[PDB]
This record gives sequence, C-alpha cells and structure tokens, in this order.
Amino acid sequence: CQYKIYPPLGIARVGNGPAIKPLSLSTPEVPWAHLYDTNVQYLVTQQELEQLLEEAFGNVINEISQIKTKLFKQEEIETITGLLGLSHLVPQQQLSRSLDNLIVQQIKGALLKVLSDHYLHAVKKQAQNFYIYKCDNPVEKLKLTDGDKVTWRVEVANKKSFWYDYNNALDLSLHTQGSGNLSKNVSKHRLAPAMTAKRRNPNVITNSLRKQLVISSQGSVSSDNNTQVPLRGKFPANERHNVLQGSIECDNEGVLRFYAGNGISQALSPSSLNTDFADNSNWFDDICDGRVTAVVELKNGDTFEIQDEQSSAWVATTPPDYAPQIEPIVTMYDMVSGAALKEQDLDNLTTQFSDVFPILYRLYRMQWVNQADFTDNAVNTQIRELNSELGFAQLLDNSASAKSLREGIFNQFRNPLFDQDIDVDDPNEWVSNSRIIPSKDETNIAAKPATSSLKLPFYPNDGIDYPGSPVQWFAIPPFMYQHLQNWAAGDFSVTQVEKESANTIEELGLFYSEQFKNSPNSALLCARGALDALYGGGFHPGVELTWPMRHNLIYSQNDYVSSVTPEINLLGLREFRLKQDLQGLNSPNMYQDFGHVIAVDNVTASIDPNSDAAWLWRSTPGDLTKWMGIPWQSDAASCQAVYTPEDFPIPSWWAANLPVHVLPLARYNKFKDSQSADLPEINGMTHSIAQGMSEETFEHLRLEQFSQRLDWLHTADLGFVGYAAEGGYTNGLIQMVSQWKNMAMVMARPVENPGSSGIPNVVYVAYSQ
Amino acid sequence: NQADFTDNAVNTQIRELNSELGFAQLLDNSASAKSLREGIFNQFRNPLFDQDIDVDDPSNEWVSN
Ligand SMILES: [Mg+2]
Repeated sequence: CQYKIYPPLGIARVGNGPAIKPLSLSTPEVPWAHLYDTNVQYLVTQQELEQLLEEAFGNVINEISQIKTKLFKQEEIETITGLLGLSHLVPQQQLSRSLDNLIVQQIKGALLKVLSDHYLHAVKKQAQNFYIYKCDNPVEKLKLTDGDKVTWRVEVANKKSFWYDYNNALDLSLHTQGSGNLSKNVSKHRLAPAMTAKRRNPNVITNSLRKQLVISSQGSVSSDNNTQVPLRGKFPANERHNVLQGSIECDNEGVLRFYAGNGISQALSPSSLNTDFADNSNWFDDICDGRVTAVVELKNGDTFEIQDEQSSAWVATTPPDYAPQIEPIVTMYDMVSGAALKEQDLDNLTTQFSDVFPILYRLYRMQWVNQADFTDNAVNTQIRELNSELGFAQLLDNSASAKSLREGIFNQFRNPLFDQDIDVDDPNEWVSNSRIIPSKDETNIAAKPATSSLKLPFYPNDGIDYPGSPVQWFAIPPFMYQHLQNWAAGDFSVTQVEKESANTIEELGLFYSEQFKNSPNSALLCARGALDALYGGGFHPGVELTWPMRHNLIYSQNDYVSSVTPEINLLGLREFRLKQDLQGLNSPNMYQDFGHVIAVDNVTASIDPNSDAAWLWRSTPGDLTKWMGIPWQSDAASCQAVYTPEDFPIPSWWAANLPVHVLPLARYNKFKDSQSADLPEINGMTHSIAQGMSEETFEHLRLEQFSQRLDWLHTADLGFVGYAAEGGYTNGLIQMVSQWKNMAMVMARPVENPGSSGIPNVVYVAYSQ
Repeated sequence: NQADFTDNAVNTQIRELNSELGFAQLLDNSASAKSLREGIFNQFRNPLFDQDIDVDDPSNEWVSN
C-alpha cells in the first residue's frame, strides 16, 4: 500500500448557497472543533456577498469610466459583465437585464441586489475535502513537487426512485448472535418484525426500463487545473430534467473538494404530491453517493493507482445539518465502532470516563434543539445541579463513595437488550409496561396503565410501528450501554488531569475538544469527523444513512487503531473502509433487485459473501442513499415530534440535525443585552423602561425570553400560515420541498454579560426569516 | 358486468351459435369440431401463469407482456 484517500466515507450536504469556498462550509475533519464558536455563519450573509462583489470589482473602475465618458448598450453590457467573473453564480441575462434598467455605486448596488435575491440567507453547502495520504498506514498528506500531479475521479448515482419502499429496517428480523449496535433480542423475540416492501414507481416494469429511474454522473479533476466540474445527470435517464448531483474541484496541492447539489427535488408532474414520509412515486431528488478514486503521477514517471477498496473512498450527499454544533447522541461513527463488536464479547470491553462522557455531553446539549431535554430530563437537570456547585468531577470518581451517584444516573437509561420494563405475554410476546407510543389509528378502549418509568433518551426508534414493543423507544447501542454500565459499577479508569478539568461539564468538554485538536492522527480524525455529525439511530429510515451501516458486512475493513490520546480513549480512532464494487457505474450489479418485493429473507441470503445476493453489501454508486426517503424533504418534514397522549416529555426523532424546539433570533434579541448596555433599545425595551426596572425583574425577563422555544416546523411557512390554514403533518411534507431552504439554522452566539440571569455565555440560536 | 355483455368474444360466439340453434357442436368431441373448441379454449387465461410473459434477466422474473 502506497497512498490512500481520507476520509474513507466523505459527506457533502445539499444547500442553495453557491459552490465556492468563501461562501461554503467544510465537513468537520476534527471532532468537537467548534462546539462553542460564536462566530459561525452557516447562512450566506450580506457581508459575505458584499465582500464577494468588491473582489469582482477589484481595474474595473478604470474600465467603466472609460465608457462612462464615451457617452448603456448591449455590449457596453458585456464588457462590464465579462470582467466581473460572476456568470458562474448568476445567469448571464439577469446581470445584464439589471444594468440596462437604470456612479460605480449603482452598478454595484444593482449587482448586489441580484446576488442577494439568489443567495442572501442561503443554506451554505457543506463540502467534503478528500486528501491523499502517503502510507507505509498513513503518515502525512501527499506533497506535490513540480512535475507531480494527482487526478481524482468520482462516479455517483441516485437509485431512490429505482429501489423499494422503506417501511422499517429489514435487519430487525435478521437472525444474529448480536453486535455492538443491535441486540440479538430484537430478532429472537420478534420485538419489531421487518416488513415486506414493494417497489417504488411500480408501474415501470422490466429491469431494462427501470434503469431509467437511476440518475448517475461522473467527472474528473486534477491538480494541474482548479476549474470546477459539475456532476450532472438526467431523470429519467437515457421531458427529462437535468439533475446536478454535485460538483468537484481540485487545488494545486491536490485536495479534492466535493460539493453536493442545490437541494432540488421535483416530480415529473406538478400534481404528483409527496404525501408519504419516504415512498412517493414520480419524484426525484439530487441526493447521490458514489465512488472516489485517484491516480498519483510523480515526475520520475512513476504512477500509483488508488482504486482498490482498501485505498479508495466513497462520498454520500445528505440533507443539511440545521444544528452543526449539536451532535447526535449516537453517531454514525458509533455504528462503525459497534459493528466491529460481538454482543457476547461486551464483557471484555474496557471503559474510560472519556468513553461515557460523549453520551452525557451530547444529551446535555440536546436542550438547544428539543424541549424535553431542556425542561423534562432529570439527568440534564442533575448535571445542572452539579455544574452550579462546581461538582461535576464526582461523576469521574470510580470509588464506592460515588457509586450511588453513578448508579442513580445509569438506571434512567434504556437498556438496548429491550428486556426491561416488560410483561411477557404468556410464554412468547414481550409487551412493554412503560409508556407506549400509540398508532394514529385510534381504538376507543381504555389504555393499559403503565407501571414502569419511561427511560432515556425520550426518542422514537426502529420499532415505532408496533405499539407496546420496547423497540418503539431509542436506546444507546449495546457497546455504549456497556460503557455506561461499567461506569456505574466503578469499573472504569480516568486520569487526574481529566479530574482537574472537570468542575463543570463545559470545562471537561473543552478539555476533550483540545485532546482532539492536538491528536497527531489527522487521517483517522478526518475519517471520524466526517461521520461524527451524522445520526446513528433510530433508523426509520433516519436522516443521512440507514440500517446497513450498522453491520460489519458493509465494511471491507473495520479495525481499532489507537486511542485519541495515549491516555485518553474518547471512543477511539478506527481504520475502516466500505465494501466497493470496483467496476463502479459499469458494474453488472448496478441494476440488481429482488423482484416485486424486498424482505428479510433476501438480507439473510446476502450474509454469505459467496452467494448470489451478496451484491447487496458490495456498494455500487447510489447504494448507500437509495434506501432513504424520496424526496428527502418528505423525510425531514416527517422527522419531528411524535406526540403521546401524555403531554410531556414530547418525543422527538432526530432533533440534533433536524431540530424540533429551537431558540429563535427573536428571543436572543430579547435577552442578549445587559441592563447597562449602551443601546437605545435593550432586550426589546426602550432604554428608559429597561433601566427603570429593578435588576431582579430585568434578569427574570431575560430568563423568560430565553425559555421560549419555537417549534422548528414554524420557522417557515409549512402550510399553517394565514386565516383558516390547515397546517398539519401532510402539508408539512408537501411544503418542505420548497421551504427546506428557509428553515431555521441553529448557530452558537454569545451573551457577553449574563449577570445573575442564568443564561450561559454561549447560547444556540435559530436564524430564519 | 358490462365487459361480459359488450366486450367478451366468447359470450358473443355463444350468441352466434344460439342464434343458429347450433350450440350442440360444443358437445362434439370429434376432430371436425376441434378448431371450434380450441378457438374458445385458447382465449382463457392459463392458471399456470407462464404464458404472455417475458423472463427478465434469468433470480429470474416473470413480466407480463
Ligand atoms: Mg446537528
């Protein structure tokens, strides 16, 4: 092995912001890098656009005054147009049309308003950088000397419209001995049976014609030329719509940058409405995923092909992350780690405190995107109590005097064995005696009173379809619940250096974030950062990817490498690679399926890598995302709260990436100021009223404003606006196709002088119109 | 059912026979009546479900034509 690509699985997220570096974001390459960064701009700002324009006006001024005095005309027009390299951001004529209708300041002002209509407040694209690392096992990024060149290739596809309905995760009925991600109890006791699933777009018959339902494109860029190349397909493939699946550029140092599409979903007819959460015929979106390879050409003639599955990479595109600094409690990098573990080996797992802190830390931070974790979570309140007395470090104590404290917390978490809080129906059905989540199909018979408390966390899960099944609700996976169980029993290790930085949960998080920043394994951190912001459960189907990712069968390699720090694990770093069909879009299995339906029996038959059904795991382009909802906006609109007859806690699906209850800019502007602020308006009050009231009442008002959380579905018009509006679930799905780009985007923001109010110095604020 | 009134060729052929008082040829098992019996028989769907199909990429799938 000579050279490798990192990350092994790259992620790029759709956005209506442009595909240029100054106005786009980059997938995290180091976990926890910017959790408290109050300068983040995830939407396109006026200042960014203004900056971008003067850089085009940075020359131009000499040239326009030269025909200023030579007096517009249609090619006065074009000489002005040509020198502002802006035709890659807005169409030709929109620029010209805005000029023929009307002093340098009035071409700027006219042009600025064009970029502002297109891009102001636009959801920035989250692009993925890919790097070549020299090997011995990675040591260092490839460094091009003159004469050296790298050539990247990327082939992507979308098969959602070709694939099968998503009713629930087929692996729920897969016979297994159990993994780190999924206990054998689910299948063996039939807690959430996999359903059969029919074909999407079932009126397209014969494999030959169904090939039209698959969108695909490809392209190559080298280090000799940084011109951006689009990845443009057609639906249906070869009336007919172009689909920008992404774009790719490569800089002189050899870094590939991959931009996802614009977020465009569309039906073939306007009357075809996306009223189901996942399976809507006649629809296509611009989500893709596919195979990333490269070729390295040194000047001494030598050439190294980066093509095999150990060395090359994959890219998937996904919905946007509406709260980039709020991390899911269980992440896709956790599914990778769990997949390499066998359930009956968890007794040999060793536990440091840095392996359980992510669970408590991520759950604690869910308060900014989900009401239940802000006002109805007894463990997050216990953490606040410890913070308020600088006594968070007792959670790091593994001795007997702290066992009552650890155990009290651990006992509130749901056991992924799904064998607690159940009455066994006369032996063999497992029926929960905790709070169930009813079906919308009501039955006017008295509910059975619950006898056991509702465990944590309060999120729905793979088995939602089945009222009373313990798998309705989410549990941290087997290996992560094992870490938490060892912690509660005392069987864990932790360093004095950790203890000294552990007076509050924020201080320890900052400390651990520094351990990531200085760990010398950039190739493996980049591989883990790509996946640590993605969700890892529940899968119904989820947000970015779904249940195949939690099986080792999808990886050609999955190995523990090292801890993050020699003394600090932090759930570790791994070297993993997806299984790949090396023929790519030319694979003979590109267009394979299981006939009229897919069922767990097909999955069972795919376990054997020699069998005829093993292609399921050997990915061709489009295989990772084809499972998800078509269009994704129907999925996102479906991904919110699931109300129970009991008001609280409100259950939520995936609040860390698709938030449910957020803190809007409106409220931020009403608590961010102090009473002493030198502003004519203070927290939405006149100066005089703000400073006339007592300090007690002022801070109280701040805290009340801070406490107001707004349904995220209400941050744009999803069908509830206007007199007599219907609103409702279905209109949400329909409207999200256009409104996804207007939904609130959560960003860290400062509170310089919280005083006595109880508002932290960093708050997470939802920005929308 | 309308299709059996105005769109069923076998009902119509029965009509033709009835109109000539010639329905008894259907009870003829001889060779001279074979074409007539076959003509009605070949219009019926076969419950083997293996006619009027194209085998898609034989794993094999039966797709009606
Ligand atoms: Mg997030």
